[PDB]
Amino acid sequence: HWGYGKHNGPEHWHKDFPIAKGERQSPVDIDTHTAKYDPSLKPLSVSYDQATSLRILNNGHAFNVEFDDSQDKAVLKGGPLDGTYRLIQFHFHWGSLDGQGSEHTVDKKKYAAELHLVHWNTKYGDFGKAVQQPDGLAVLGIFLKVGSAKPGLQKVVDVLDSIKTKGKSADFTNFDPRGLLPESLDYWTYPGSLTTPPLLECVTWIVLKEPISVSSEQVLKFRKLNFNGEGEPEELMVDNWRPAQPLKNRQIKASFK
Ligand SMILES: NS(=O)(=O)Nc1ccc(S(N)(=O)=O)cc1
Ligand SMILES: NS(=O)(=O)Nc1ccc(S(N)(=O)=O)cc1
Ligand SMILES: NS(=O)(=O)Nc1ccc(S(N)(=O)=O)cc1
Ligand SMILES: [Zn+2]
Repeated sequence: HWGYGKHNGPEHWHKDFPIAKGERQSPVDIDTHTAKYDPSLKPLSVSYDQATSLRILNNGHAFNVEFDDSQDKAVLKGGPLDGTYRLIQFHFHWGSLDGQGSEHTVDKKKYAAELHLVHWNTKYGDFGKAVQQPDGLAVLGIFLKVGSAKPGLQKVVDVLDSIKTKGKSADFTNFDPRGLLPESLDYWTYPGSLTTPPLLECVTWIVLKEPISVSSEQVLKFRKLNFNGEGEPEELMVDNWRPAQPLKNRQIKASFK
């Protein structure tokens, strides 16, 4: 069905998911000069010391590293968030070339890729119930640029050959997501949505200002994945990003001055 091709890409999504033209859609361009420092923001807290990864899956749109979220582990709190949000999975969006790939942009600049660490508000019980609330999710977005290799990303890169096609999964335990974070937690935040259908508007976006560096070799392996399932014509999993959407009645807040 929906995808990133000419006949099922972002421009077509609204037909089956009308919210695609909603009032708080993501991603968006982050105009750094218009963004305003917000003193009401509390310190951001990323506590992944107890994170328990379980599996990695090629879902035909990207690959998800899934976590066991049945217990109070790997949580995000503070910042613009009220309460605790639990990590359920992370994935990336990337391009066919280093010059594009990210969903959010900074002053219209597109990064090579973008990491999304997905969390759900614990007050709602689980992910399913959370996506029915305006503040059900919190996604920590991190930009990727091509340069030095990111050591903490290699284990992910080396398992991709086992989940080349749609529907394939593989055991992926003991992966520490702390190895994917930049040094600084400075960020921009705004109310948005999921960037892929169903495009639900339940996300508080927290996009870090400092990008992490990954090597050309690492991202090239991302590009070897397939959108298609085994035995079908090969279509490389590249450019699986949605372009910036209208900001509409929203303001982007900065955690730094
Ligand atoms: N969300 S959407 O992009 O409109 N969904 C969609 C778009 C195109 C087709 S198809 N394969 O052309 O019939 C099927 C589903
Ligand atoms: N809830 S869990 O079984 O521990 N883990 C889990 C992790 C990820 C997803 S999903 N399908 O990515 O939303 C669903 C469940
Ligand atoms: N695929 S889903 O079950 O709706 N969950 C989901 C989770 C996160 C995002 S995103 N790209 O981080 O906005 C999009 C969809
Ligand atoms: Zn995403």
